[PDB]
Amino acid sequence: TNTLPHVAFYISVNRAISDEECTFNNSWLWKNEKGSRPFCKDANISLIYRVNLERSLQYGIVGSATPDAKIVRISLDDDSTGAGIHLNDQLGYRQFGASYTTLDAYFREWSTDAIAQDYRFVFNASNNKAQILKTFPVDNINEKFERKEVSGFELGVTGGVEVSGDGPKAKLEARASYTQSRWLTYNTQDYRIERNAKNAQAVSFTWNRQQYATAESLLNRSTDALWVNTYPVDVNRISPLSYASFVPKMDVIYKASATETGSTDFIIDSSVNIRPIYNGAYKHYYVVGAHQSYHGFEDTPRRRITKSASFTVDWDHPVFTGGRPVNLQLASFNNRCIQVDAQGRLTANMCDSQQSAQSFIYDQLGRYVSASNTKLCLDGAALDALQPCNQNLTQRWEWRKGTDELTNVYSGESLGHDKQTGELGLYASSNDAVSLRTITAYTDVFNAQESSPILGYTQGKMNQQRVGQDNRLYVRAGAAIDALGSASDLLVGGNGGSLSSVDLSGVKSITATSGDFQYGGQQLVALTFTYQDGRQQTVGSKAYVTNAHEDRFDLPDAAKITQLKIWADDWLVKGVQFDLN
Amino acid sequence: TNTLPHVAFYISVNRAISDEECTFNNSWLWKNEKGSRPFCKDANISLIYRVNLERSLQYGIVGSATPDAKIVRISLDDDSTGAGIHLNDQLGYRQFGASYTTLDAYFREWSTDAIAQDYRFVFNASNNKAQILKTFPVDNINEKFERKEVSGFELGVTGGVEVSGDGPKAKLEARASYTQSRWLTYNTQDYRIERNAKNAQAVSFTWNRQQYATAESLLNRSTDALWVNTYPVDVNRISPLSYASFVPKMDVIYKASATETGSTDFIIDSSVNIRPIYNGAYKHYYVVGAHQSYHGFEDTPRRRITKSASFTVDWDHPVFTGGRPVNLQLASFNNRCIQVDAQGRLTANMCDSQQSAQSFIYDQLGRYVSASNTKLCLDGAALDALQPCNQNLTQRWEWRKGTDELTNVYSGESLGHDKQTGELGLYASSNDAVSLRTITAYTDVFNAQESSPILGYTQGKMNQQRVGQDNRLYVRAGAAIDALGSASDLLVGGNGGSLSSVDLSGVKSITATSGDFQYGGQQLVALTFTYQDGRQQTVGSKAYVTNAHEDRFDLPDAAKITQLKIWADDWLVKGVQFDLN
Amino acid sequence: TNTLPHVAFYISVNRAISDEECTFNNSWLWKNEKGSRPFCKDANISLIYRVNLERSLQYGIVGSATPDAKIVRISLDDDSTGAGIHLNDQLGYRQFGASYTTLDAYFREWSTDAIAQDYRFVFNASNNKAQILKTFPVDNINEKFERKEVSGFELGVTGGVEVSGDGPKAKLEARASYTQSRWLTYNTQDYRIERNAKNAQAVSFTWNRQQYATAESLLNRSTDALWVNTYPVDVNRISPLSYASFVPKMDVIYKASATETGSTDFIIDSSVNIRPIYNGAYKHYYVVGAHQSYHGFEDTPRRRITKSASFTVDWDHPVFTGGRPVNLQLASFNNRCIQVDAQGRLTANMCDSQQSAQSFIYDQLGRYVSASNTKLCLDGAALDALQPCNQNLTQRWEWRKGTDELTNVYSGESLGHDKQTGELGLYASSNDAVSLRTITAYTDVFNAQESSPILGYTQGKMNQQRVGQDNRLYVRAGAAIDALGSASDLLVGGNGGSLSSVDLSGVKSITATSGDFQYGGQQLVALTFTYQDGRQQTVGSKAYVTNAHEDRFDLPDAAKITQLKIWADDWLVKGVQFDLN
Repeated sequence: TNTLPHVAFYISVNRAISDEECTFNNSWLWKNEKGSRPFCKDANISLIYRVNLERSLQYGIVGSATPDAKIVRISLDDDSTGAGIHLNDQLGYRQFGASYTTLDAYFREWSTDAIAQDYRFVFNASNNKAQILKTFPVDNINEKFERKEVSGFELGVTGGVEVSGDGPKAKLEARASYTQSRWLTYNTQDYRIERNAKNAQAVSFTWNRQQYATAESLLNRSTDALWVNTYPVDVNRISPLSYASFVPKMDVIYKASATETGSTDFIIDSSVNIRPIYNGAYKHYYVVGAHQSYHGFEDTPRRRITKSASFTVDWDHPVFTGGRPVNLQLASFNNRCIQVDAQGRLTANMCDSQQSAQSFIYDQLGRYVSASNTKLCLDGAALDALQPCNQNLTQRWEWRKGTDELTNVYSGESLGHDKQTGELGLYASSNDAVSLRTITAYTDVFNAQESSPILGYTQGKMNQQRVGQDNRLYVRAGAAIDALGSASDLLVGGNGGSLSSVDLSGVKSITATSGDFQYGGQQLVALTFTYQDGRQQTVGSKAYVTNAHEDRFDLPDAAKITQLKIWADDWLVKGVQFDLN
Repeated sequence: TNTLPHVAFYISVNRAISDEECTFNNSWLWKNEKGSRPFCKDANISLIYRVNLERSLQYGIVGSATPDAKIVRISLDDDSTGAGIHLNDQLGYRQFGASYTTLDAYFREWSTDAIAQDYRFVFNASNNKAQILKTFPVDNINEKFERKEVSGFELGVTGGVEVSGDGPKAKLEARASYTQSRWLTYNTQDYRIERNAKNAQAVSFTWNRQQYATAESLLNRSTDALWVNTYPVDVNRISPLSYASFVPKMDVIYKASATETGSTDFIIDSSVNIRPIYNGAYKHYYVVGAHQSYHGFEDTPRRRITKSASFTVDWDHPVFTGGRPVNLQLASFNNRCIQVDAQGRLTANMCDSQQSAQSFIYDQLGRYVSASNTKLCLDGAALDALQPCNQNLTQRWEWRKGTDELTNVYSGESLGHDKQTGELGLYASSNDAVSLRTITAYTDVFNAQESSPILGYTQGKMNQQRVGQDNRLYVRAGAAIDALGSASDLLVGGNGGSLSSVDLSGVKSITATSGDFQYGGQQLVALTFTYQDGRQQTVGSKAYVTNAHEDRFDLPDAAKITQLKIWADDWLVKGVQFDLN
Repeated sequence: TNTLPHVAFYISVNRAISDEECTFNNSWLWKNEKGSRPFCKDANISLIYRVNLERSLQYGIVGSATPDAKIVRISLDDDSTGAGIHLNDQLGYRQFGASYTTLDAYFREWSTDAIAQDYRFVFNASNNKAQILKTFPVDNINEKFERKEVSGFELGVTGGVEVSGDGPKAKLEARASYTQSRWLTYNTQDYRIERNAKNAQAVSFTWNRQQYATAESLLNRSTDALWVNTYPVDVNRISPLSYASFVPKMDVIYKASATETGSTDFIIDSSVNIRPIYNGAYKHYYVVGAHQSYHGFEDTPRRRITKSASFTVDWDHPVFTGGRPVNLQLASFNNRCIQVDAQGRLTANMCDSQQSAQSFIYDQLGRYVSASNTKLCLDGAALDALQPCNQNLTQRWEWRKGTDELTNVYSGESLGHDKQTGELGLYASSNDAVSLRTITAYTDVFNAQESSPILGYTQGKMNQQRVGQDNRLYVRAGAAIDALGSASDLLVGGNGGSLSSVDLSGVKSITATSGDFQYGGQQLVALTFTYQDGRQQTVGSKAYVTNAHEDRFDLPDAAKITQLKIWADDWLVKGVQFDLN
């Protein structure tokens, strides 16, 4: 309670990966002939980010070497990571041959169970109120190299003596060599952490395969006699980090200005790039003889499975004052505290320790500054409302040691309240209608509001709309969701759908279906609303999509949907987020 | 007593391994001809895990950078590991030859005493109330590699002079070489710790052989003349870590939400993968000559012996308040404390320092919050029962310095109790019927309930059932245990056997028999109940099972079995835990 | 006096090794022809273990992250090791030749003074009340390896010009090489520390030769012309660690449950595996020429000399309360303290600061808890005996600041005692018969009882028996000791002896003789009792044993033998320990 306060919370990022999603052709050489299979067993993403919100300084601290700012920290580190990312328990392979006859072409293929070509994590601020301040790792590696430069020479002589029937021979010989080599030594990793600094609002970290990144590099045989039929891949070079378990560690820190206002959304795209491995053998025919040579095919298919989450930051949140607020409780009542409305008017309400509107920062001057609006202070000149903060002595308060009386610095009079109405005033002493007893305690204004699931994909331009007075969601749906909006003229997305309307009041849960759209790309194809009464309602179709995923959102008891966040291009909607309260 | 409280206990995991369990064919080449033996002497598993339960914060702490959460820690570390895992004191071998005559085939074999192909530890949460937060090791190794790239050239000249009878000769010669090599350097271990992140509830660590993982790799001879008969294995490459002693170290940490409720089971599967080693020699016949070449057989048999344990966490347990509770003792009596029932009604009972229902957390406001139910507080407005916690001044209490009187912040009156009934009230002063003397002390609500043994295996789905006051265990059983349950109509498991029934009153011991089932796989096959009266009773058959193991549960004097946990698939029962709770 | 208490003592392990014990054949090739000698000078074992006993927590500490447990620590470390193990001051050799004529066989041999093939330390709990919690070293080394993979090529051309009488010649030549190598790098030690985790009660550490473990590996010559006669061993590879001085360092830590009771014995077997070294030369005869080739013989004899010690832990010992006890001294008397008997009855005895029965732990409640029996407390409701501990206010005491008066929390009255009888009571004030003066001081209940020596060998199953009312040791002896016991029907051991009986009262010393039994294995062959009066008595024979050792036990003045510890198989006794008081 003397230290800097934080808002702190975890964001669980869980995403099971379907067998379909994990499925590819058994063959590259003979794509269509040899069929297909799942290339991973029970692939899954389970991460836990930790978020911190704080001011860069404690309230009222002056002349620090640390610039005043609003800070947002997102991290996976030693203290919190989650289970990790999994594709397989072990790696197997299947073999295939050409159905036809072969003189000089590819004749065998091995497709190996899939591994992660990369794991990737993308961080995005929704607007420019926030900029990236620093990250960990801080940057890409500036690699060091070791060069060797060698050179030398050799001088030799050889004396010879041959004796034979033909006669005696004798040789004296002399040599001189000059040698010169160049060495270069350097390091690589299984996975290299590649940082991408797109701009002030966006950065991404990709753990990308480096050593052994290609199918080619997994080969431990180059050539063979054609009677040889065996797996030419050293599966040992494929590390458990590539399929069994991967855990990222990174820190991203955004900053907003000391006076920033409004809100920003922060979006985290966690993903694995699933990559099956294809190698082939090639029958060589040259007249004299024939052999078999092994190869890796690199331009084979890959699939990126992504799970996204987002959280919202209100730059006006009490935590960004860097102060630790308290309340002022009118103690003639069992349960009444000073509370301030939007215009600053003061009333006496039942105390609620999480109500920012009952919270004040007691600053170095002895002012009681509203934690919800730091422009306003308790001013004894005018106790009907908070007044703009200034140097008025009437805005400064001191507690009478050993009592419950709060005195005003200017007049020395005490803060009193009406025993029945709780109306505030300054008094020299108590009387039958007024109590001088004020009680104060620290309040818990730092609790974090939970975040709605993103349903679908965070692709395309993102839009945001307040939910209308009529309390309805507007929809153009057909084979997929064409567009959404808060009113019929404010539709974000495409044009193609039949226009519909869904009632947002009484929704107990929403279930989105999305995936690879038959007609093109990745889209949000269906929403299903379930109400408190039990009735359901659906828009769009579950039938024009493969690699489908289902996102479910169970609304907390009696919460109302108030904001829409919609990801869409010009044709179709790609995802949506229904914000509460 | 100013610090965060923990629940802390050890879980002993002991499992003797039978000679049968340790037994394999003396030969791979000639499986059936050459017989079989135990491949290890007195193999055993003896580990000791340490468990900690705690809240992430202390009670009532606000604005910490640490997210509020419920924490479960499981570890084997520097401070506690247990004896370890043992297979043998030393490694020997036996030799075998083909009984038939041999021109071109395998003719000799050496089977070497078994080693641990891997040691493995699996952690599972029974439901999704808990997720993995972090582990140690945190992940698989992202291996670094050192590449060297070298290239050079050599320039040479040689001057020659030969003199012979035939005549004088002379040579001037010139050379030019160009060389180029590539180096790759990297590390391996005897055992590599492989992490498997199955999903948010499950993770596993496997110490897996890496260098020298194959029978092939143990070979220190490649070829020989056929008159050579000797062990082609360098037994030195087999480390004591592979048979004599192995001790894992790892940490697994689960988290539940700050408001999570109910219970979760945590299941730990410790295991060693016993692997005998087979190598063979091959007589080669080519017309010109003949030699012997050595080989390793890798697809030979292995057997995994497993010992499981589990513990239960009630998320409602006082430890997860992060508070240190005290009691309120009505001091006119020698031994009477305020106690709260399930509805919050207050009575005066004999003090029990381990009774959560007599424990309160005295918080920063001066409220006495029930440690068993933190939604309720001592409220002077209504001292017949605890009231929902709020900001009432009547819920705040201050001790009168240097006395035993507890005062109520609102009225200033003192907490008094009736000298005969212990009924609570607020009083300005004592009188002949009411005492104002209240005493308080910290209480020990952090003791850990001990956990029932898993009898059998923890495969399949796990069901939970209470045992009625009829204390009867219902049982369908054939050649194995088909199903179990606390009622005839509530059996869990398959449909197979003859219905039966067991008295659970006065059981001194329960002795499970499990193993490799004759009809197939691994199953629980028998249960022997032994009563204090001396009698025995059995269900299932000890006669349809190979590789048998007996799990024994010795019960406290006059304990009552209160719950059953049953692991079983659709066909049979795999295991059962008898909670004495 | 605010910290955790320990019991702490050293255990001296000294064992002189006899010339006989150190003696082997001068030759392996010609065992019987060439005689025998001592292969070490003044070999000796002198170690000092340090033992610590403690609770894992201090008394009454609650909610620690450390599990409550009883701890036993055995260690040889930086702070205590003893002199060490010694076999020789330097290493010499003797040479030997075949007495016969030799064309193609071994003809020379060198036997080198002996070295320690290994040093070994075995720790054993006598029962399962104690389990191994952790050790140092914690485990066997998981060795790291460095692999290099290299490959390259060379391209060359050579221009030639020869001029001779015969004519001018000229050559243009072209080359292409391809190279490929594999490197493996790793570490070894002179001695490797090999850990053997037999089970939860037993672990052992063996310092085992690794590099240079074989006679073969000591050879610095492979072949020679037969005129060469010299030592083919590089004696430099044999380290002083192998004969001159060896000092082990290890830590073994056992744990028992927080409520464990009774006793456990801890047995430490320190040993050196004495190994003479034999190498031989082999005359080779092939028609054309002849040479000499050198060899190491590995299956030569070794002898393990062992010295065992044991100590006993009573889990009921005050140290395991984790508290620091004090006494309550009735101060009207010059020397009288409250003392408690087995049933809890209180009497007033002459104070003895080492008497656990006069010791109390003054706990956080203000209870005086008996240190000898923590179930009982001083209770003012009934001062004739300690009462079962509970929350009674009458079990809580507070000292009146600045006086010698102890008051009872419940009534406020003071603890008084009768000036003549020391009978306790509660009083409002003193009077002519009762004193209120009580004095208290910390007591020394942590002294360690010394341990009796082990006679013979700690081999076979260990048995324990209370000595009978008749006070006699029963014996079946013949060529060796066949069996021992506390009564004629309670004989532990074999059958073969003539049954005898020895009086155990008035024994001043016992002298065991043991060694390599002529008929088989290692046995206890003779016991000799010497009495206070001077008379002697013997059982068994000193005449059927070689490599005999004599263990002597001089009993402290007027101590009575009360327990027997007997190591024996089914045939014969291997060792015995006579426990005192």
